[PDB]
Amino acid sequence: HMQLNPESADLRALAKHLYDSYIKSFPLTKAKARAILTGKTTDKSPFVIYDMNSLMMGEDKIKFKHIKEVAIRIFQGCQFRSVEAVQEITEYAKSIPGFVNLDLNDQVTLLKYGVHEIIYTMLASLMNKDGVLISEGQGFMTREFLKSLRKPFGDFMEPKFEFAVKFNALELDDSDLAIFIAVIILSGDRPGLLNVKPIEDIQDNLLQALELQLKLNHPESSQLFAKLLQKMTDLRQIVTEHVQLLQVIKKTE
Amino acid sequence: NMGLEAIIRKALM
Ligand SMILES: *c1cc(F)c(C(=O)NCc2ccccc2OC)cc1C(=O)Nc1ccc(C2COC2)cc1F
Repeated sequence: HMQLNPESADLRALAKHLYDSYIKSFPLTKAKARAILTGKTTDKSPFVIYDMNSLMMGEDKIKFKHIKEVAIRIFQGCQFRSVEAVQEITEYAKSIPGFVNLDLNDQVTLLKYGVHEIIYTMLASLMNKDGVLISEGQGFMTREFLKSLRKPFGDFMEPKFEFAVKFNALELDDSDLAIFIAVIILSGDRPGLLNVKPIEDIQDNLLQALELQLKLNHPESSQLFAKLLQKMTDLRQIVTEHVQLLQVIKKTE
Repeated sequence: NMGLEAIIRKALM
């Protein structure tokens, strides 16, 4: 028996606060990314990297913010963008009500253990079965071109694609993702937190806001809320595997 | 990890 009452309006106001902050912190939204991927935009058509020749041509014709071997140059562009993403996600976290009022050490811990889960959530927005938008939508690198990179680089992005194809089938929008990402950041189970209860209290309010968002926005998926908590569980495992690949790479390359 | 913490503290300040 859902009612539009003061409590529900406050949850819609929190949802709008997070959406507006998400738009401010993250230049390329899912709406704009999907417009590019489906050829439904007036913006510049991305240059497609689908083989070694189009990569060499792309390095010139795509304008990257960053300044030997192909696989390593690609991994380094990936590393640079990931640094920029940590800054954007941090800027977003500072807008979540209650976050900057937590103990700084806890804010740092929440971001340290949360940013990779948010990175692969937000990468799904930029992905389809064919490939991924790069350079803020100026380029598109294919999934199979990435898989063709020599070991250990060929298997670096493939689990993120596998996750994305299933995640994107839920058809979440930016209003949904803004709350989803805030729920992930305010996880009271991160290792080494000092003060868990104030994190859980914020997360409880974000979970209420998410549940209401998904009921209003997704009339034909009654258990989408449960499905998204399932994905947050899956992202844990994905990031475990990702940090294992990073160790191999940092060590051996 | 030390790198990641350093960037987060920088972005937070
Ligand atoms: C590509 C390569 C890579 F090495 C990482 C990574 O996890 N590096 C570890 C790391 C070390 C020091 C500081 C910070 C670190 O990680 C954050 C990540 C990636 C990668 O996923 N890059 C990347 C590309 C595109 C995007 C889009 C913006 O929203 C999705 C994000 C992103 F992180």
